[PDB]
Amino acid sequence: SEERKRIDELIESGKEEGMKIDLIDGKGRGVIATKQFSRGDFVVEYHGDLIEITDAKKREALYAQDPSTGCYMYYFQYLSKTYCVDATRETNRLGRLINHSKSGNCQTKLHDIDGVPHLILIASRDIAAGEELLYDYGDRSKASIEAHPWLK
Amino acid sequence: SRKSKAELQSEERKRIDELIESGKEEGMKIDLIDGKGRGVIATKQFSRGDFVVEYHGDLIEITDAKKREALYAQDPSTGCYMYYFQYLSKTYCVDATRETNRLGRLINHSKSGNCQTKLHDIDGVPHLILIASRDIAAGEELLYDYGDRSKASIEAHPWLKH
Ligand SMILES: *C1=C(N2CCN(C)CC2)C(=O)c2ccccc2C1=O
Ligand SMILES: *C1=C(N2CCN(C)CC2)C(=O)c2ccccc2C1=O
Repeated sequence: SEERKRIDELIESGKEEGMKIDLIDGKGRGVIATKQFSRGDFVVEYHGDLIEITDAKKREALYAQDPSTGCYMYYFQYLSKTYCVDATRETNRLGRLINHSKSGNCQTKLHDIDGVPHLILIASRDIAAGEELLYDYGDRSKASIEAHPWLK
Repeated sequence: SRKSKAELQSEERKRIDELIESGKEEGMKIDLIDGKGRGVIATKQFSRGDFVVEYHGDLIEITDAKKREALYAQDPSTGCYMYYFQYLSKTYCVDATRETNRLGRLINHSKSGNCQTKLHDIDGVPHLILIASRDIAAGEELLYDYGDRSKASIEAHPWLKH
């Protein structure tokens, strides 16, 4: 990833330069690059509510009663404990809308600031403008399964 | 009308049987919709009570459905297309997670929609169908209330009750 100071400043400001929401055949919503990114560049935060697993379960019980909701819980482990970034609410933050690929052009990185973990996407290779932004949801999937033993 | 309630039902049942057998889904298209992604749009008129489309997929029982959910959770490209429902003494599920062509799975939720789910029996096999709850004009998004579907999923998933 690029310089830590710069990443911290982007995370704090929430500036989401260089991408747009689009509608994509066979998928629905996705995110399209509107600028070039170099390998290692910060692309965007997977931004939502950072919560612990107890609160995530309760939230999943609410979301299950609300048919408009999509699946936006991103589970992960930080310093032994399980956390979740809950991006279920419709906002203007774009990371939550980035779709899955095994050969995507972004990768998840856990980037902590003063003891608070953030899930961010970094460019895994150079990205041309016009490409759909995509990352491997494998780790996300695994963590979901780990957090719901009834699935497993 | 000279047609009794029972005559209407028999007539409508024949119409629906033939559309299930054929699988024809005329009068609609897959679309991309701002703020939603995929959905289905009416491209002809439908009158209140008309068959619109089947919610087509693999009919399975609850134990099987929960086994499939564990597999779908491993493949991140899967959407949420399990439709649970009660039929007589049992819960079933129409699994449309691996349907391609058949559009019923793609119809979106609303509380103010223009379709209604009905259970249609063909020789003891339950089929989930969508019928028009009012007249629908070409250009309109097809929409039904997922309430019953949502309540049945919760009943099948005790983990999601709390
Ligand atoms: C996606 C889910 N959702 C949220 C609720 N809405 C109605 C459908 C989409 C889940 O409910 C859920 C629960 C447990 C594990 C995984 C998921 C999803 O992937
Ligand atoms: C939607 C789900 N899916 C299938 C798996 N993919 C990866 C995400 C979307 C669920 O997994 C699920 C499980 C239990 C209850 C409800 C749901 C969904 O709504």
